[PDB]
Amino acid sequence: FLVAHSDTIQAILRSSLGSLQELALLTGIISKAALPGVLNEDGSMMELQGHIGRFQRQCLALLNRFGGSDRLRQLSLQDDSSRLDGVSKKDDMELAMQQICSNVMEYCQALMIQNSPSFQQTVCLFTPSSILPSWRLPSLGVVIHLLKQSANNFFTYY
Amino acid sequence: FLKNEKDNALLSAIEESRKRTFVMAEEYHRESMLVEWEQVKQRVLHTLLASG
Repeated sequence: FLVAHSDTIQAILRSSLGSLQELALLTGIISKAALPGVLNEDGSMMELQGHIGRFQRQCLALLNRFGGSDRLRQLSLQDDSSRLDGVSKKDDMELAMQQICSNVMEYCQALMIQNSPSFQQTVCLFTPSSILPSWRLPSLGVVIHLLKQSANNFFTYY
Repeated sequence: FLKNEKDNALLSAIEESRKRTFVMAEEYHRESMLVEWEQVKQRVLHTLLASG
């Protein structure tokens, strides 16, 4: 179902309390759904490996919108008239940052458990130093950026 | 007054409508999120401990 609407799902992730709540259920649905165990049970194995890599790229793009200096501008722009809506927007702003990432990171952890953190990655993991196309290769330094961002978002979430 | 009567009936109808809506939506999403968090916590903890 997430793939059958791949045009809309990728328009929401690339895009307010309502908007934040949409990002919540989407990522709450993604992480209980975006399981590569579903992939194997290659046209559909690459369609879904492209949707997963889009979720991961778009769930890291929310660490700089909510875990950065732009967290202050999203809270002050509602203080023109900060009703009980604006306070509820911020709770869903956070329930984005907390629930979207935990969900996605829990997915990452489950993936790791299933495959013993890529056991055969004895191949050098580190070097010794756009619309969805037909194919696109991912990056692995993305994991270190996710670590440096999650370790910096932990202290701000604490 | 017919106007008054009908208006009050409509108001009562709008009340029951918003009530159930809010109730169902809240409950459902609260459930889902909490379930997720609890599961995640427990699983992670146990796995880490066993791996240690």
